[PDB]
Amino acid sequence: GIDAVYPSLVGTADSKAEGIKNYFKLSFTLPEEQKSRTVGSEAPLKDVAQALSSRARYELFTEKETANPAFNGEVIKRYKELMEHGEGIADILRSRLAKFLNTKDVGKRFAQGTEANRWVGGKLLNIVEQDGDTFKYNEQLLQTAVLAGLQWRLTATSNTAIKDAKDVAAITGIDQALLPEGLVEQFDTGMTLTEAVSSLAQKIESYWGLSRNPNAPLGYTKGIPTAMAAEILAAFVESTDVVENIVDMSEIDPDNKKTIGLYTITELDSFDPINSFPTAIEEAVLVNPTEKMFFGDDIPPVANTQLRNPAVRNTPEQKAALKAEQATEFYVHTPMVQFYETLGKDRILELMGAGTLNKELLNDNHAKSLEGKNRSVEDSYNQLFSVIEQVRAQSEDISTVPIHYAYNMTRVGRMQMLGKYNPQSAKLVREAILPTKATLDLSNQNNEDFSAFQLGLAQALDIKVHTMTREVMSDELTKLLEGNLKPAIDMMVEFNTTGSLPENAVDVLNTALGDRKSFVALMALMEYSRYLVAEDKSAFVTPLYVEADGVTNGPINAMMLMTGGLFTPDWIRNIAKGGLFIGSPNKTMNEHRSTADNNDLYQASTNALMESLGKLRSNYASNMPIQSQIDSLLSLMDLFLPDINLGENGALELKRGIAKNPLTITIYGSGARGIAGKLVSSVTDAIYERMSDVLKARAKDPNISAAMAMFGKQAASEAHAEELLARFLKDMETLTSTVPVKRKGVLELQSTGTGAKGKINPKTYTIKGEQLKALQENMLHFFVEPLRNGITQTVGESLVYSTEQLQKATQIQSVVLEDMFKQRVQEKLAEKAKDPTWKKGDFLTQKELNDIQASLNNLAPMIETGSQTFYIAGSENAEVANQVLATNLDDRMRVPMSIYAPAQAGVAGIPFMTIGTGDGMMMQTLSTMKGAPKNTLKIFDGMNIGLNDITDASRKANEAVYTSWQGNPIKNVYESYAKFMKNVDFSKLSPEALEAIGKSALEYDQRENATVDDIANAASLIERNLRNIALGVDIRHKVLDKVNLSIDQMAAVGAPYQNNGKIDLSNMTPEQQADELNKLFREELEARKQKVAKVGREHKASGVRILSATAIRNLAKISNLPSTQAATLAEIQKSLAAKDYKIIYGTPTQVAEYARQKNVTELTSQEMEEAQAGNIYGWTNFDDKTIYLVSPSMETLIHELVHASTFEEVYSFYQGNEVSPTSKQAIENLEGLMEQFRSLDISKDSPEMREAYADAIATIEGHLSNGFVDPAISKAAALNEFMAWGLANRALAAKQKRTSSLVQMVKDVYQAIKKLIWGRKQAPALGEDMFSNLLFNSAILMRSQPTTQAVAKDGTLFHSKAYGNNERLSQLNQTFDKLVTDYLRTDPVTEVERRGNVANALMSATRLVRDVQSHGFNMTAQEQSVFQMVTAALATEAAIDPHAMARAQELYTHVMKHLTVEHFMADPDSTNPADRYYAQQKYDTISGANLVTSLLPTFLGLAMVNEELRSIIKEMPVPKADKKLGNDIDTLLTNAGTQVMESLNRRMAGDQKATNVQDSIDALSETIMAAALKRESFYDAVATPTGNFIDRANQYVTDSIERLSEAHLAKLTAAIASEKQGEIVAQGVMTAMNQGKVWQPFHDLVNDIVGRTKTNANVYDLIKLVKSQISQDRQQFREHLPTVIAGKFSRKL
Repeated sequence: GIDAVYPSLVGTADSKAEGIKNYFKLSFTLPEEQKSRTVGSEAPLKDVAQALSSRARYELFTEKETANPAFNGEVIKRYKELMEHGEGIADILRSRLAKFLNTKDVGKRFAQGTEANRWVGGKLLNIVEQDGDTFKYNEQLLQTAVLAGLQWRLTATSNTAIKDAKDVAAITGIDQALLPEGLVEQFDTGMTLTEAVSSLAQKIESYWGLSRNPNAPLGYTKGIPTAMAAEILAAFVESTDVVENIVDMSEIDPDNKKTIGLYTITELDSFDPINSFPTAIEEAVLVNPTEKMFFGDDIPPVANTQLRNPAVRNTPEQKAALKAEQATEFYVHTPMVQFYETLGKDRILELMGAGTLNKELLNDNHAKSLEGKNRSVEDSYNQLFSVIEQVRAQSEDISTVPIHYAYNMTRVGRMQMLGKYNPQSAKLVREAILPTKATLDLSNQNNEDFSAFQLGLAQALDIKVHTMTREVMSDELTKLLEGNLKPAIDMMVEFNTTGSLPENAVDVLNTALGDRKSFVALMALMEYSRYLVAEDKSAFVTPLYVEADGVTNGPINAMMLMTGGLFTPDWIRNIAKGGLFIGSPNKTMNEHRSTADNNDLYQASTNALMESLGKLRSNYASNMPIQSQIDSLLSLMDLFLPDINLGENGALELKRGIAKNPLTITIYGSGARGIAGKLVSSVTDAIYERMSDVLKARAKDPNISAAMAMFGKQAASEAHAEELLARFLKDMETLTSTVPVKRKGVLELQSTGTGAKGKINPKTYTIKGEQLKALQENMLHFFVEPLRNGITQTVGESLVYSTEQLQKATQIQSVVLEDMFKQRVQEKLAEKAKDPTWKKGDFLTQKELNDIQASLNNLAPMIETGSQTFYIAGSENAEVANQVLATNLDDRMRVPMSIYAPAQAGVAGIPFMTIGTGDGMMMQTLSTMKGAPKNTLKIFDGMNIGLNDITDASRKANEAVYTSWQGNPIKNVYESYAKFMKNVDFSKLSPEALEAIGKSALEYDQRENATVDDIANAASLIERNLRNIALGVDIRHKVLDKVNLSIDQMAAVGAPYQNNGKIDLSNMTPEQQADELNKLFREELEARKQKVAKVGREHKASGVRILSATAIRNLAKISNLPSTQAATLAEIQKSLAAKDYKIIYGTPTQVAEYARQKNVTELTSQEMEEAQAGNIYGWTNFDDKTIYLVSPSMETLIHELVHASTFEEVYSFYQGNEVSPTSKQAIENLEGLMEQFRSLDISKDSPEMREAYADAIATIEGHLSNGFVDPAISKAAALNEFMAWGLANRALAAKQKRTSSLVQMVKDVYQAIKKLIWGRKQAPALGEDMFSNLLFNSAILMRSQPTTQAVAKDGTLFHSKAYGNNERLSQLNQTFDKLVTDYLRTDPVTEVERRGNVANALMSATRLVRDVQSHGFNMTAQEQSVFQMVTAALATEAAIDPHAMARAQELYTHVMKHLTVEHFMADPDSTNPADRYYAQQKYDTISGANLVTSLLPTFLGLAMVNEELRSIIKEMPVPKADKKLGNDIDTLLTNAGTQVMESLNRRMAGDQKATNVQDSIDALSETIMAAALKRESFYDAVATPTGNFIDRANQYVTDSIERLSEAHLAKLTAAIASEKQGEIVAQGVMTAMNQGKVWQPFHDLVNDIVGRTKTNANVYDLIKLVKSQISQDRQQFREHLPTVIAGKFSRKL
């Protein structure tokens, strides 16, 4: 033991004594085995100096036969100098020891007997050796530590993996996803004080080779090395090896003030020989090294615990996936590493970054953000070539050395490589080290291997492969290769045969690639250039890959795991965007995006945002200053942030899987204030970047203006840029000098100082302080709140409910666990305080902490799912200890005490379950499934696949998605919450803890004066809610497994997976599929419930009975109601019988079956919670005047007659009709009460009354804040819901209640309805029963016309080969919507004659659009719609402002001087007279001869859409007057077009009613409506893969025949169309069919049709057979035959 080894330690070694004590030999034991080779060496420094003398000596020390060949002669010399450097710092520590022995007579006091070794900063004196008068370190304990410090210096940051997200939020107070760019990347440079010394203290303990004492105070087993590690950290920062930095984000944050210090270690020279082998000392002193690179057969072990979660043990299923990943082998790519080193590190930075950087040509705020951008690349560049240098030393061929990596399980159940820079995280290393390989036959360009080769190249160059067919993708790829990228490819071809690059290589690549610049784009060019120069193209070996990426993986996974209740048609359509197709076998994502829908979930959320903003803006028609504030915010965003779809799509940033999109951030529970800060930070970054362009433009020409140097590329003239500058300055001052505030449901503007003034000064421009705060306040109220409503509309309101309950349960559980852990360490400190041995400054033992942690097991802290384990509250906090661990000898650096204890989870509950169970289980299954794909790199939600296994590995990836979607996150969380309620005691919590749980369990009004019994009642109510959500999810997954599905979530190739369901759901509309799925949902509910327990005509096909008008007249007597109100029904009966009201009633099954047969949408109200109660309600169809009842009684039938009649008066009043004067006052009186209804205080009411009020408000406000529904319909619905609430709560409020404000409201509304029902005649006295407890329970159905913005925005992103797939037109159509379509009035359009002035311009412009296409300019359906819409926008503006087309006249006249007929002829010297005729036809239209005034707007519109005309125009010379701008004629024409529309945008955004332009806009909206519906008809008419009119028609008829009806010869015809002989196809097709015998199967079918041969088949069976043969011949002869002919050429013609 330690008594035997170095027994010359100072002090007494006894456990207890009265004299001085040495606690080192007590807190540390002696392991029996060997861990450090210097345990028995007095002088370890000379033990390694002799070890590193030569290769022969190095072999014997480590006890192995062979060493790493990289230990060559050069690195021996470099280690000798570094070893001497460690000796230089060894003597430095001696000097500080001598100073301590005499300064402040500490040694003299130590000589007296004072226990200074037990102090905060004296723990280092437990090891100091005795020399009598003087004292000194034990030499062995000192030398072994320096080697730990030296090895730490080289690999301090290399081994530091990616920091966890939870830790970053803890040290900042803001979620890492909402942090601005640059600061997040700054973590690689700086590490906090605790992190710097804890890492160094880990090495020191390991190098000593000792064992901790489990029964010793934590202030000695952990504080002794930490105190000495800080000493070694000193004299290292003294040599400037580490720098000191202070954070600024929290410093500049208007609210946060938590300053954080950072520590960054300086790098080393990239050419250092020591960089070729930096792990010589580590692998010599140690026995089993942990810092290693695995070559050949070296396989890493499997970790037994999670990452930074020692309490969680890896499950046996998890350990199988970790083993599989580390078995994959990697090889370097030789061509890339040779290309990288020729460019150099500096040229790489210029290409990838923003060019060369200098303080003169950069904004102050913009320049500092590039430091973190450039820091990552240089570190990654150095790391890659350090690894390669080690590989090259082991073999002559560097491309044949296998390399293995390490993996571990993170806190959310993902797999992450160990190391900061690796192929998983860094993208520079990704293209040099790959595990994929393939062999292809490229001798023919029509092969199938060439098609897969093209897919890899197209995806690398930023082409959306997962949205187009494989034929369309090849068309666009070839254009780039022979077009813009041609100069770059030619340069690359020269490099492959010369090894040299042009001087201006960086400039060439920037012009070629453009905005597609990425490290994978250079890979595509290298492989293509290698292909051209190869001679034998039949055995090409390439590492090119294609990644299978998920389509909105985040939101889609959450939508399938935390959704309950019945199915809805909205859910079916929205889930299709993720790749879940119902009733469509063998369907792929490419087919869906080409014929069904091209809008993803990210775009759908944005569309709903603009509808909510329009509704909010419309409510302030009487408050002009508020409206102008909204327009300023929108105008500023368009100038700098065209699209808000943020993400991890950068170029020089590491990949961590963090979600930074506004849609995903909101769902994960981020705060509203936090979101607004992130959006503001993006806008200001774009402003700062523009300030770095004016500085550069000034250098080239110091005479230009500020407007020219900023908005030059977007200006059509000199004066246009002046308008843009003035608009930008006006908007900026308004936002930063005014703030919106909320005053009882309305917004009021207030002044808070002054904003930015008139001075740019691009070098020193900054927005900060009070101006920054006013920016975020404007965005929070005007942008974030409308954004939340739009998200709830897409993902559904059922998922939002489940997220709130999950967050509340996880927050409450973590707060309790945090309080009891702190309450039990305070007891042990008090118990140990009386112990004489214990002394303040120590802490608990390791065993005591273990028992306290094990004492909370009855509260169920961990969640188990059967394959994964989660510990949300786990963290390495420091607030629990609230002490000081140790400090430096100069009392400068103080290290606090950190323990592994539970911590508050905040709002981390939601992202934990979505990622761990949705994506983690998906990607863990893929590794361990039967037949898993091999040789793939998987990052977090993608998987790189070699080109030889794409079609099969992409199908097993989709299969793993299906298995992942069978989990239940809510059920697993509930199982732990139920046990937590079983062993908790709320009366033993701290006063602050009870306050924290109150904020989650209770509302605002009931928060103050909260009783403990009130906290427990609400806390136990959440447990009931989770039980109902879990039950609903379980039934949903069981039902979905019984139908046929096709899953294409993770795919970019077109290989889906089938679930082999047996119930057919095809040939149905989305509303029909919901009815079928809801039937099975209720069937499963009935079976479980029974398990525990063990007058009118009738329809023929169902038990439903029908009651018509004039059939319930006698029912007045049957009810035997009082005679005073009996006469009322006699009047109600007459009214409803006048408009043909019929009543349908039956059992729930009978009434549901009737709807399916008659195609009726039902609105029955019942839930699983209501199923236990057992009450069903019907619905009313106001469109056709039909009432549907479920199991009616005498009371309910009477209640509905007086309810339907009442709603008719409400509908008529709000439709602009006239009503009785008595009814008009009653509705008006009710309307006024509703205004005060939503402003009451319910804090003094009964708990059961609060729930009723809460439900009413949520549904009422939804109708009022709805923008896509007709306001007349929405207004009536809101009032109808108000009456139902009052009648429902009359009984329970009239008794056992006080006279509260809400109670009086119930009594008033009841009387208000009484006057409305009875009219002007006398009503029954107050307090009398209405109709034996009258109630309103049936729902209403209402429909109306959709708005213009609804249909125009639907077809914006349509694209297809038969429809048109021009990308430039879609982007042009997007900017049109922002300027024109968004500002149209929300009311639905009408049809009036509209005689006026602008209406003449639109009629004239419509005729010219058609006339242009009939006189030489053919257009597709996509080009036609954009041509019509844009021209009508310029036509109405020119009819209001006569000088709008002044600039376009100058450009039109200049073009006419350099135009000739020969410009329109492909062959200038053709002989066919028809070729010249068509060219002359196009010339006349441009000259205006054919068109024969609104002629100018048509030309301006045509010059933007047509692609053939723009090619001719761009080659014309530029006038000398416009040479200053520096733009071609085509861009000058497109910039003039937006100027006209921008002027019109201001016209519609002002006071339309007073300007007398309201009628003119109503004419423009009609034209947009007409053109939107026309492109909705051409689309869906080509909705087939072939895009043919006939093919689509045949498919519709076939599916309509299978609905009513409720093989061999197909192979022979395939052989006829696949003949490759040449001598056989020359004999005709009659001979082949006669020789092919195919005439016999045809005879059998026709013989049945004619009747010669008898058969038992019906008509529908034979019709399905004849129509199946026709489609077979069309498929083979029109599609497959042309491919055979084209396959005989070795080229693409």
